Amino acid sequence: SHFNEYE
Amino acid sequence: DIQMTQTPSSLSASLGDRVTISCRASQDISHYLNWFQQKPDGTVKLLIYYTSTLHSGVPSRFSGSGSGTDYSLTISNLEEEDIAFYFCQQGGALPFTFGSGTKLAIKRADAAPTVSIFPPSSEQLTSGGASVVCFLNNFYPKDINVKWKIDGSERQNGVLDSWTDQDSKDSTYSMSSTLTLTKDEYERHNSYTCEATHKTSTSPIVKSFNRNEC
Amino acid sequence: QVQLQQPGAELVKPGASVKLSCKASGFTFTNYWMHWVKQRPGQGLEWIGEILPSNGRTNYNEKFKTKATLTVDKSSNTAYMQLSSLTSEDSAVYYCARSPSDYWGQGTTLTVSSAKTTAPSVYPLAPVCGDTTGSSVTLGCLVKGYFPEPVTLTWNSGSLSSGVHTFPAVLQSDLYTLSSSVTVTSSTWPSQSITCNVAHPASSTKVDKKIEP
Ligand SMILES: [Cl-]
Ligand code: NI
Repeated sequence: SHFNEYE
Repeated sequence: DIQMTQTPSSLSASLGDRVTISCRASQDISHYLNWFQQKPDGTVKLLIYYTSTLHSGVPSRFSGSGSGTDYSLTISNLEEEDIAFYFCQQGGALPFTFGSGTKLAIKRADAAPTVSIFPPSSEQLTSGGASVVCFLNNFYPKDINVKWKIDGSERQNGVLDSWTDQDSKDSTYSMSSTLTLTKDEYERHNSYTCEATHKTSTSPIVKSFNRNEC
Repeated sequence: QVQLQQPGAELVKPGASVKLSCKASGFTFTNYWMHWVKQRPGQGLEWIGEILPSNGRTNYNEKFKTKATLTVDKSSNTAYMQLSSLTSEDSAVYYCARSPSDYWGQGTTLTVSSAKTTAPSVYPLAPVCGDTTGSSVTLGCLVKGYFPEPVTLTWNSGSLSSGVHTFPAVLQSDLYTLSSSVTVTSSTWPSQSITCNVAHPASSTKVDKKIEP
């Protein structure tokens, strides 16, 4: 849900 | 900072209705738009992430759409459990930021407030204090204005007001207004008036009493 | 079972510091970002920042850089946020949360005040004398000058619910005040006894006030 984590 | 502008700030609808809420970002957020739902007990849940992906267990009546800078959350057929506070969050760039929120409410038929005024108790008076309280109960819609008068003169200092959230069962709102004075000032005047102005009537609902008269 | 456990409330003095805790369970938080968010009554939610437990990296909202310090205790799977130099502007509900597969704690209500524990004065509110002609009558109860929250208010020991409105407390001075109204058919009162029951746990008080004509 955020650009800096894997979703 | 990517600033989020959310609209509308409040929305009253009928159960079964389609409702749509928007969030506009300041600059491109590359689809990282999340929608959160908060209940009156403080509970917060993620509903949709990355613009349109439903989170675990979220019912299919919820959908999200948008791109670049313009995003929307749509509830197909509003259910009672959907009455809550909704807010967006951009996760496209640091720092993360939120929209200012949309409070949903159930629309109901208009209702005039029931107004009651209460003189200070003898127990308060014995302590040197004098609070006059006015209850404005079970009205709709939510906006209302209360004016206090002492011997026919408008009074603003010393007034505290409180408002309930929308009632769970009947969809009305209620409000309490308290004028707190010293006993000394209370005993110098005779007439105390609470006046309520609401959409249901062009003339104020006026309640009052005289300190001598019992 | 994917829970974030936070304490319900904290009370601290201005100038002091506080350490909010967020205990994770049902998952190991190592590779989840742990965020902190501030919510106040008429303001939009604010993001404070986030910490990644695996390597301790933090990303802060610069507005909170000198106010908040995020840390983690990996051995208890707990995230913390220390707030310093507290002012009344720091009074708010603070949430922790994880991401991705987001899940939020229930929030900690932080109150920053110098007020001392104080028991409420409870006063019965009877209708204006003269004669009320309605089929119903409204009575009330005014609870003034207490600290901290909360107070529990019931009518006839909880047997009278229905027709009851209890308003949210508001902060007159450094103390709280609330009120409650009860509406009953006119034939029930004053022939049947109606009393307001107020408890304030922090000052261990319990008071009953009968509404008398
Ligand atoms: Cl990062
Ligand atoms: Ni005067």
